[PDB]
Formats: sequence, structure tokens, C-alpha cells
Amino acid sequence: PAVTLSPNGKWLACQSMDNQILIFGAQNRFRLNKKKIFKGHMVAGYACQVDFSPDMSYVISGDGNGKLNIWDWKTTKLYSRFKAHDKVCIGAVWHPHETSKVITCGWDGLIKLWD
Amino acid sequence: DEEELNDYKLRKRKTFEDNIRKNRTVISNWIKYAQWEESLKEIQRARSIYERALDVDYRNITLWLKYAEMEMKNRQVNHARNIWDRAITTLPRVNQFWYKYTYMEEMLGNVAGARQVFERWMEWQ
Amino acid sequence: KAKRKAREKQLEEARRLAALQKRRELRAAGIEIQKK
Repeated sequence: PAVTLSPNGKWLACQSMDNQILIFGAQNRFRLNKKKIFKGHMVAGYACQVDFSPDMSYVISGDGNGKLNIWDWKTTKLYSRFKAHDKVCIGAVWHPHETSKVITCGWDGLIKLWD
Repeated sequence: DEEELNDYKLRKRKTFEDNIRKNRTVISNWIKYAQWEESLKEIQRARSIYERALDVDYRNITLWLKYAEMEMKNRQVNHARNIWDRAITTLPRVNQFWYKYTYMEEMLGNVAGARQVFERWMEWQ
Repeated sequence: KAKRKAREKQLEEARRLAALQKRRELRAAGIEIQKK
């Protein structure tokens, strides 16, 4: 559903509707990095907008289950899983110039900032 | 408990409804429907259930019995007394009705009421 | 007759199961579609 370029411009991180996010090298030969495969979402049927913080250390991800997941994009694992929205949590956008800011839109009609 | 449980309820309810739809005579299905309800603790449901069953067969001692047994186990004691007097009004020559009425009245303490219901009772010698 | 109907006494439940497990995971995924 969704593809976001890492603010380093090295990776296209595309939320694959197989419930997980896949990273590819966007600068090198269409390589799928299976060492960068973010696990634990449910994206089949939803377009979860996932993003990257500016330090390339953190990734933010949405699930339709109300789950805001805050992952350490290096360790490939999430460090937080909380209530983002009630309806389909569509946009989970990391702010590039703010450290804590994760702004979420969704089918819920309420537009949140989290910090 | 959102919808797996709720749909299990929906199923069992639809079943009991179809079984009593087929027969609506012999009562075991009426009872089992109702006691399933009471075990799920919806006594408004179970109440309407026993009224309908009592409609189709108001000469069933076991129906009257377990109706009032529900009411007593849930101590809507006023409701229970209404049940018991209606019973002993329509099926007087049944004795266990009179009995359970008194016994429950006794552990309720209203022995003035117990006396007068025994006066009632003896009017039938 | 008798024993056949015993066989679908379960394999029916798998259907609501495979309806449940899909749809709970389905609708929680971000899509609240109703069958009709």
C-alpha cells in the first residue's frame, strides 16, 4: 500500500500488505533487505502509513487494530505498541524536525500528535 | 467477549428457538433454553421464556416449579410470591406448590403471611 | 443420516472458525467490511 523513503535516501521502506514492512535499497539495484523486515502489523486490507524518524534509528508504524508501533528500525523489533486510533490508523508520520512527534491520522476522524 | 462469545450466544439461541419452533410441545427444550439463559444471567429473557412456555402448557408442575426456582435463587422475592400465588390459584389441588410457598415464606420470616396462606390452603381441606 | 450429521457437527464449527479467525484478523487489520 505505502512506500516511504528513509530520510537518508538510501531505502524505500514499503509497508507490504502481507502485514509487515519491507525495506529495499532505493539507490542500489532493487535489493530487498530481508535483514530489514519489520514484523508484527496487520496491513492486509489497510494502507498503514509508516515513516522514519530523522536519525534513521526509529521507525513508526500503524495497525488497524489501534496499534501505534514505535520500532527501533535497526534492531528490526518494536520497542512500543500502544493505542493510536480506534478506527483504521492510517497515517503514522514521524516528524523530521521534532524528536518525539508522531502525528497520526486515520479513519477515526481525530488527528493526534504524540510526544 | 466482543463477538466470538456473542456469536456463540447467537447460535445457541437460534438453535433453541428452532427446536421449540418444531415442537413447542414437550417442554425439555423450553426449560433448557431458559436455564441456559439464567446461566448466562439474563433473567428478563428467561422470564419472558417461562411466560411463553406457561402459555402453551399452564398445567405443568415442573414448569411452574423451575420458574419459581429461578425467581427464588435470584431473590426477586416479590416476583417469586406473585408466581407462587398465581400457581396456587390455577392449580390448587397440587400440594408441593403450597409447600414450597410456605417454606420460602418461613425462611423469609413473614409468618403472618404463612398463617394466612395456610388458612387459604385449608379452605380446600 | 445419524452419524453423517455428527460429522458436520464439527466441520460446521470450523467454518465459523475460519470465518472468525479470518474476520477478526480481517476487520482488526483496518477494514470493517460486512458480508451483507
